[PDB]
Amino acid sequence: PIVQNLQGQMVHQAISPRTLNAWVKVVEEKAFSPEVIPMFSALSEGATPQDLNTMLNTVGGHQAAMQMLKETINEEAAEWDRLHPVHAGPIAPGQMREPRGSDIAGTTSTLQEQIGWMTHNPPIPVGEIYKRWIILGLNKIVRMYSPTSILDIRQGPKEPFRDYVDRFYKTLRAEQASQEVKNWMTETLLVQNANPDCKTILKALGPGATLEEMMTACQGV
Amino acid sequence: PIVQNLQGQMVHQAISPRTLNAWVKVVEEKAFSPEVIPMFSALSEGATPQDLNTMLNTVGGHQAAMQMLKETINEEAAEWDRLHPVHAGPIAPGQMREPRGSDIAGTTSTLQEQIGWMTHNPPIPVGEIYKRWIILGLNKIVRMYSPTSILDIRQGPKEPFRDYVDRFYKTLRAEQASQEVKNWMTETLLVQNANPDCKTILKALGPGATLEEMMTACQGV
Amino acid sequence: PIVQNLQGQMVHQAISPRTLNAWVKVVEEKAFSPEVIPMFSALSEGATPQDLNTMLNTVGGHQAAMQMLKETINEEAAEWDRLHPVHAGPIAPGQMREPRGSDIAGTTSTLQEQIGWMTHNPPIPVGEIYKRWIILGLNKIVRMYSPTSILDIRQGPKEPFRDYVDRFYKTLRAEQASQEVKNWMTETLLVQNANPDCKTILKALGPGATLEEMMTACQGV
Repeated sequence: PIVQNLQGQMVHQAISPRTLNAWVKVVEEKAFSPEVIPMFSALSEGATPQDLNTMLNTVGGHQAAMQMLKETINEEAAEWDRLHPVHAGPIAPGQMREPRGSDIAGTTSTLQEQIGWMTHNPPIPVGEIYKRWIILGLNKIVRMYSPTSILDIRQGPKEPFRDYVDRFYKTLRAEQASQEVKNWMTETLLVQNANPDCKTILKALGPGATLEEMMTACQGV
Repeated sequence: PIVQNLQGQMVHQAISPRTLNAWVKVVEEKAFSPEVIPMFSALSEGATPQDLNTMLNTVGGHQAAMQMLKETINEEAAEWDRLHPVHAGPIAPGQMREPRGSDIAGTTSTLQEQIGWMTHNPPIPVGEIYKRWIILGLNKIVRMYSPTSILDIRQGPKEPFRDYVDRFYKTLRAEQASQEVKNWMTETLLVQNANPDCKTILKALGPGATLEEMMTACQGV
Repeated sequence: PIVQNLQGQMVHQAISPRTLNAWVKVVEEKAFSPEVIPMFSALSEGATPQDLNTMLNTVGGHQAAMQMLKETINEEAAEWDRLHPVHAGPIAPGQMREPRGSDIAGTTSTLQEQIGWMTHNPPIPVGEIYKRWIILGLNKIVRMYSPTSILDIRQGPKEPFRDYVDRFYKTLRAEQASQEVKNWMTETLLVQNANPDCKTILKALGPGATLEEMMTACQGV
């Protein structure tokens, strides 16, 4: 990564083995779970493209997903090149070259080049552009690797509501829809797939009800 | 978090992976248990809102609770906005803007903004405001996720008193009532749900008795 | 390794025991698996030839492979000497000597000599030359130590496609062919060795189909 030194300049320092291993261990343990994305984001703080390929290349397993991601990274990169055309005429001696999708992916650029772009004034955030592609591609994966739809979430005849509400906001946690739609899902689908005995109870709370009151309301059921 | 550097200034430094993992592991192991709250509090020392969303977003599992908390955080935030109205006229060039509920929740503010408020003179403790909302919402959860009432705590016919007294101050540990009420519960309910053989014993100690003397008094029973 | 000090110079520092042990543990656990190569590459960041012989010499087990590698390192070294002849006349007092294959392999050079070449201006990347030989020799090993050909990958009569597609991009992950050939393998061999029931399904998707749609298409089968 590129970090600030004591002297007050930005210099490159290598990433740590127990950081590396922590990246490995996350993937081992939580596979495609959503917590992987904030986790990634923290461990990618101040990271280079080069370090990001290192992290992706060091994965073992889940090769269908790893290929889907690659292909997303190239699509997003192809899109970078499309949206940002190359600039007019020859490159100035006094200046350094604009990046392409493949420089952002780290492929066509060298480390010193990656440090030039980020440390220079204005700086360009080629990490953050790759980061969105990774996060976007992470959404693709998460959405695919979900095994059950939100409509299929229902309360058992003997299942406590509580255990059901947990299941609901876990699956709701894997839905990516607008907040307004997710509000609609909350007031609607939760009660609808609730069991008759609690359903009866919840109808008596009326509208305007909040989760602690619903959760304490269906406790004996 | 925002920490003090050697030079004698407050600067931001990132939180550590084995700190992150320790947060994860606590949640894995002790779920909704009360020890989670002091634990949280220690690991949240000098933490930003941004770091607090990171910690909440990196949870896996217990999604009913995670949703209840979210909704508590927004309620407490809505309440911040209600209680503290926006201020008179345009924002001064010489000054920085007052926070809203969503800046406290970290949502509408940037990191540099979160560092402005905390490092500036006077400083404003937006961490500690979110912290109370988290702790308050933690009480809501703890109280809900308790599975047994204090009145339901009783001593077996063959159960040592000792094992019963442990159960009592564990459940008493999940009651949040005034101290005076909890004193009333101590002298009253403990003896009342104690078994006849020990109950008999405890009646002979009279009033004024302390726990070592009760605990040594019902030992052979 | 040779690392940059705080003062702003490149100085040698020793490699760490839990780095050493992490190298050991990788080899213990993942043997000849491809993830070993990025892993190696990260842990070899800023490393000397001397440190690279240390890492190779500290292996236990897999001695047939260790000998194959040695012999690859010497072949690649023999090739270095062939391609780069020694230079004209005596060595200048003002200059330091050009390396041979054996200096790159660390054998004929001393540490201070390895630091002279790398720290000097222009610097020569004798690590990166040995690194390619190691990676090249790693490909030789990986390809040999593969136990099954890509043509032998087929879908069971009761095996979910999904479990088969995972097997395919794992074996495809051990093929080293041009991308165009690997594209040809993707569209061709995958469907061809797919079972009749899913094969039927996949024929109905037509061409132009992508992996999420194939993977959701053969789910009930």
